[PDB]
Amino acid sequence: SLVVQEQGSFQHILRLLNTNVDGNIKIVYALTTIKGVGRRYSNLVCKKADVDLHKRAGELTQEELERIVQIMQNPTHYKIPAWFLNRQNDITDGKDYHTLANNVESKLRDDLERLKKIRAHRGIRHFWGLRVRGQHTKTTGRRRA
Amino acid sequence: AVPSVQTFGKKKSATAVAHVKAGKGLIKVNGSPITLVEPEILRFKVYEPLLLVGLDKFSNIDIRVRVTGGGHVSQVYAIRQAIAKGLVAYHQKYVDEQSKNELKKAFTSYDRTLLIADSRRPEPKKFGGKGARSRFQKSYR
Amino acid sequence: FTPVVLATPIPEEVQQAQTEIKLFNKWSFEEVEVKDASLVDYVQVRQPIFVAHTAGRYANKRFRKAQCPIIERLTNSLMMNGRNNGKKLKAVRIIKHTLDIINVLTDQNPIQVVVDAITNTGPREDTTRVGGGGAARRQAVDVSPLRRVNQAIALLTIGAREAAFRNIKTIAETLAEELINAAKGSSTSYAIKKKDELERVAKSNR
Amino acid sequence: TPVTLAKVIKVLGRTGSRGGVTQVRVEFLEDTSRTIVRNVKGPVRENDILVLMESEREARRLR
Amino acid sequence: GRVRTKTVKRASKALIERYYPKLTLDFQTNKRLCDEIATIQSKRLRNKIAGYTTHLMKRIQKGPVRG
Amino acid sequence: IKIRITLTSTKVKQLENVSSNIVKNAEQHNLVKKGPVRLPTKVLKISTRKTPNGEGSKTWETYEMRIHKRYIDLEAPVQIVKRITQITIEPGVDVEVVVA
Amino acid sequence: PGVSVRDVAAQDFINAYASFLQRQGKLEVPGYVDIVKTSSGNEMPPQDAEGWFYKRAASVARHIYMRKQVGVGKLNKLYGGAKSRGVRPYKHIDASGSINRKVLQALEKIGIVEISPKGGRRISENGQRDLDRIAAQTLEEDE
Amino acid sequence: KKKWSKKSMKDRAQHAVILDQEKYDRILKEVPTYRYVSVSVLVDRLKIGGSLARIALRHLEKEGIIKPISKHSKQAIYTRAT
RNA sequence: AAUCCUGGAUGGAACGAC
RNA sequence: UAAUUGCGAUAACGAACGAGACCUUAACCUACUAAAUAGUGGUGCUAGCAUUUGCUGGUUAUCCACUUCUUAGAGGGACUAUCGGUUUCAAGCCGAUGGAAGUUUGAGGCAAUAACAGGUCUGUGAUGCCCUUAGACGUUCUGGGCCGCACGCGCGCUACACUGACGGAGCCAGCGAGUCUAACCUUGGCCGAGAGGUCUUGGUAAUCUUGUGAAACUCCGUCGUGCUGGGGAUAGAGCAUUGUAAUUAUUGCUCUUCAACGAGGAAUUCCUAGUAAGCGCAAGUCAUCAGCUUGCGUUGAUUACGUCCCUGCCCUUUGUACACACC
Repeated sequence: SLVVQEQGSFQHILRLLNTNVDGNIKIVYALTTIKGVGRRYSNLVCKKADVDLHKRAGELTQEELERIVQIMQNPTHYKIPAWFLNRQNDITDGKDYHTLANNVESKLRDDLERLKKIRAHRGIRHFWGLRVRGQHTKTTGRRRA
Repeated sequence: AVPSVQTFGKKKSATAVAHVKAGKGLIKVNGSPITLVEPEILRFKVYEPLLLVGLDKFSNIDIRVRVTGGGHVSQVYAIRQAIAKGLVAYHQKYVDEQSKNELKKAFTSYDRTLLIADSRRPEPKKFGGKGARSRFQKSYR
Repeated sequence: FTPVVLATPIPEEVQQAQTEIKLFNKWSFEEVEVKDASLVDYVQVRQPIFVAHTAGRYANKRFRKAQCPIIERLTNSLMMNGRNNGKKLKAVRIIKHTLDIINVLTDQNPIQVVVDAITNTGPREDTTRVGGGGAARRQAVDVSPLRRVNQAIALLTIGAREAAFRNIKTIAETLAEELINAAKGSSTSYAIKKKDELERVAKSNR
Repeated sequence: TPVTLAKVIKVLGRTGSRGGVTQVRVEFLEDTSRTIVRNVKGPVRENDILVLMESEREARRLR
Repeated sequence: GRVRTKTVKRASKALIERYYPKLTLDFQTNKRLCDEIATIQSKRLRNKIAGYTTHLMKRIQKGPVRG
Repeated sequence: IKIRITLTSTKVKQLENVSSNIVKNAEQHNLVKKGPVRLPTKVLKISTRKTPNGEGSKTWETYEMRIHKRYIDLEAPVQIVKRITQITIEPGVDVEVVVA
Repeated sequence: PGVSVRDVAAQDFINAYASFLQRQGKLEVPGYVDIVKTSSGNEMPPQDAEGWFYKRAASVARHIYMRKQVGVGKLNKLYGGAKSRGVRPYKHIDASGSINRKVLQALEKIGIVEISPKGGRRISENGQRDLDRIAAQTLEEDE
Repeated sequence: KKKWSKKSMKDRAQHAVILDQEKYDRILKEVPTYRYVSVSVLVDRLKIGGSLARIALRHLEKEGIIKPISKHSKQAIYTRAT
């Protein structure tokens, strides 16, 4: 029932983390465009940064934006329970991170490379491009590439 | 003592028992009035006997229903059938027969199931198929 | 009229819809005289109902469904295409919203409107195969009133459904504008278009 | 674009290779005493009413 | 269909040809004397026999019947 | 004394004959009781493929076992209780008496 | 005439009651609120998220007033629901139990609820009168 | 991979999610004379988004320009007050 | 007391035996 | 006629099997028998509000009374009853009335003669023959494999979205299973986000799990036609459980990854009433694992009530160079 008319300070698509984020859609499902970011993490961080989730992304302040960025790239300092993380007890240092736009794929490649140079079964499977989770390969994944 | 009866309406598996007696016109359903059923339209469906016969006949009498079994819709249908049956039995026993029979006539004239239960029962499930009549599928080649 | 009191409270409008008259959900059933004959004795009006939900069994015998209220037939047809099978309650809600809309627009009885639409969109002729074997053709023939009715209803429902598919306009308002275009005769209605198609083909294959 | 109403008086039988069709003899309401034979598509009974888009025709009776 | 078997019809014929000065055209009493006068293992069968006997008596009341 | 007697058998007419002779014995001895409470009989289903091998039409077969359970509450002296434990014994019928 | 919770609609009653408790602002909040889904069978947390603990407490309180005794098992059985296991068919799943457990603990804290014999929890008389008054106000709002 | 169909594209409308003073007063002047009003009305007319239409219906109903007749969620229905 | 009446059918293509 | 089911006709008469009959199950019984391992009402005690009577509840040793609902057991009840038509006017058939039920009431079980060179020696301590019979094809232990994938077929599960998804509240079934020398179904209490863990409890069971408060469903809100908050495969990482052992992930949970898919071509399957279809639940196998089956129930349609055109089936007549029989 409330209707603020508008101001021209609105912006369409913006940029952060080297990602062309689309405005004019609600902030949570907007942020989930980022690689390494899902609905849970996004809703949570937008809650922790003290944001109105009814708002649209393209109508915001750079301060809110950068605070959200900081919370995203440094979660634990803002009281996150450490099991939301996509990469915890990582593989080498045992510290718990949350990999993002390019780091997600880079780390995935690093893991596959590790296993391949290890000559592990999973690594060989990935190297051949087959299925790895123990699925069957008789009738499925035919036109896989 | 009180002039009082107890009847029941039925459905697939939903049963609506209803005690009835002389009272002041309170009409309850397991804890609560008729107006709080919340299909919100089957509400009108269960009003129907009252809407047919007028509410004046309900002033001197109270009803209390306990319902179980089946889904919400079946519960509603059992409810209204039990209601009509209790009203009819009351008008039979304590009131004369003319009121009872014209009441029954009006009910059956609007709808038959308000008094009698529909004998449609679930048919069982046979092998070779998920349901009763349906089979799975035929494969030739 | 008199507003009576009970131990439990009853609203006055429901008291009125109880004793003063038997409505629809909230509409009249009278002054809805069908216009075209030969659909009479096959649409069930003058036997009012407060809701189109009824555990009626017209599927035991042949011509029983004529005594089923047309609105129950509408609700019945609305629940199809898989996921909507059953869920008659939703169909009824949709009917109710639709009638509200058809009472705000074209403020006549929406019941009168839909029955006039039915009478309008009744395919009077239809083609069919007849032959001495390999020598067979699409002979055109006359349609029963019952079949006119069923075909009309199916056409209306399908037009509304295919209109509301994959787009924002609700099933209800689609149905509403379809019924309106059909009641008037517009050639924009899916139903009217199919009807003119069929009758033209019948004319051609005489 | 006129029509002609007719009342059913006598059903004859089913027809068509697939039997989804019915023969009937009707009686015109206006200009009564006129009885024509026709084919029909769907379910039908006596005393029903039909709408000949053309009244001047009739199918090959099978009898 | 609702057709009756030769067992039914034979038994009904026997009962009619040797208990005519007896049972009338009421299904209920004809049943209640059939189960008394003869041995039947099923209520269903007894009812069928009673009904057919009653129909044959209906026939008899207007002229005879062959057999 | 407050005994329960329980009959957990299959052959319903045997169970009924046992219950009947027992209750006439109890009432001619003039003993208070509850009538024979017939618990709702229970069915044991077993659905199996008729065929031993795997081929043939996909047929199934449900073998049933009906079980009828009755029980009675008595207040009765020890001597009548003992002789009753002795008597009214039918084959194919499982019976059990308990006190308190 | 006297009234009960059984004499008022559930949705509006619960709305009024959770509003009353959020206005009262004393009951409890665990701290890990607005972080969970209430159910492994859910996929997103609640949409409001500035509350809803009051709402769940209201629902369970009404439930207890309707019933005699309840348990975390019953509440999980109830508030749980259809899980979407991707491709495999939907299935019933019990809701989160710790949430309802903390709800009941906070309710015993505020004194609306007590522990029952025969296990489980039970309505209090204080809670009885309080809910009666709230329902009175509820069907008073329409005057 | 043969598809066995045609699968043409669409026009891809670009409805608005926010408004402006021009859109707002255009709404305020044009919502009357709409004998029937709802979300699909306010989107096949004015190219606002669905959430905008919801909020705007609520707004107009608040002050009273549109008359509500039924407020079922998933189907809100109003007319013009005259 | 009026009173005129009837019997009737077309039809495409469809190889072979391991 | 559903039917060699009957009326009848009659070089045939009387019989038999099958069908039917029968049995089970589901519906009716305020008529019998009863029942704290099922309910109901009342009386006691007790909570709240109204208070002015009341309403809503709770209350095992408060008892009292009853059995409508629930269970059963014994019986009854429909036989097409009555009426009107139509039929050589018989079998019967159609409509209507009544009736709980009027398509052999509904669905099932049983289900003939004769045969298939159907399938099964991997169920059989059923089995003849042949092979083998101590570096055995016996037996048993380790580890693999039965899942291996460039591809083609069939049973299905998911969806391709607003008749919607998501979040809240709302909130209703029935079928049945369950610990003994075992360790099963688990209530309740605590912890944990969650899975789950843990301390306890009842139960050999109409009693306890369990009202199995299931899901779909409804009311509110967000979303907004954008391969989109649809869809959620493929992957990564981590936390849990079962099991000696999970590594080609057993399975469960969390986060992240978010691909085809925009209603499906030739062809083709099932289906006539509580049925299709949707919606889930139980049991089976089971240490764990349902996307499968067998049963269960909840919501609940359309369209016929006809035909032999296709696919086939039964009887008769006819023709036939056919007889491992139109392949």
